[PDB]
Amino acid sequence: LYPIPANATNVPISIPSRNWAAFRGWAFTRLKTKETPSLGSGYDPYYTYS
Amino acid sequence: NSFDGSIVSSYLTTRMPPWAGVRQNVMGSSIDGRPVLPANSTTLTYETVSGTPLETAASAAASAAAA
Amino acid sequence: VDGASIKFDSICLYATFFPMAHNTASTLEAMLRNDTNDQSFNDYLSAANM
Amino acid sequence: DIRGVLDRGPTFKPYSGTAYNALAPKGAPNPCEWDEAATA
Repeated sequence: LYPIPANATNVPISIPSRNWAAFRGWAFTRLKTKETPSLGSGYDPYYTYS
Repeated sequence: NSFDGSIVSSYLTTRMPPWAGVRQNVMGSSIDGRPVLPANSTTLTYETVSGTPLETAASAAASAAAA
Repeated sequence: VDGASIKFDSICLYATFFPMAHNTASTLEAMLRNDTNDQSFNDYLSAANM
Repeated sequence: DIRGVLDRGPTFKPYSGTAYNALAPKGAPNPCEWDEAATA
């Protein structure tokens, strides 16, 4: 996931060097930040959207 | 500023380069106490050697010329 | 008479050395220390002013 | 490498002509007042 600030218009990214054996293509989509909960932690008190 | 609730530092930061006048822009000071303008000031583009003390007034030279 | 005066403050000598490889530098030194490979010079004006 | 201070004295003047009121006529006096004894 990559953050896109408000009113923005370019987002650049990078992956540092790796090996890319058996890669099979990208796939992307854009989500609204307040609608994506913070998985990975036990419980996100900032996920105020249902 | 309508309370921008974005992560205060999301972009990648780069290690501070170790030399003079790049750590932060604050009103500096000379070795003997003269004020120094900030690093990003316009007036620091060129160099000001500003050697103030001229040679002592050569009134002795004028008297020697008269004599 | 017009009192235009000068005042030396400091003086430092500067010099620049070609970063010669040490083997080649030593060989060159051994060459120029030879009796026959001395260095000569002549003043461009060459003269005896009177 | 030499550094120091050099003073050229009063007589150094790299510009030809003047610096002030260069356009003004060379005979034109500035607005002045003076005394002048006279009895009538």
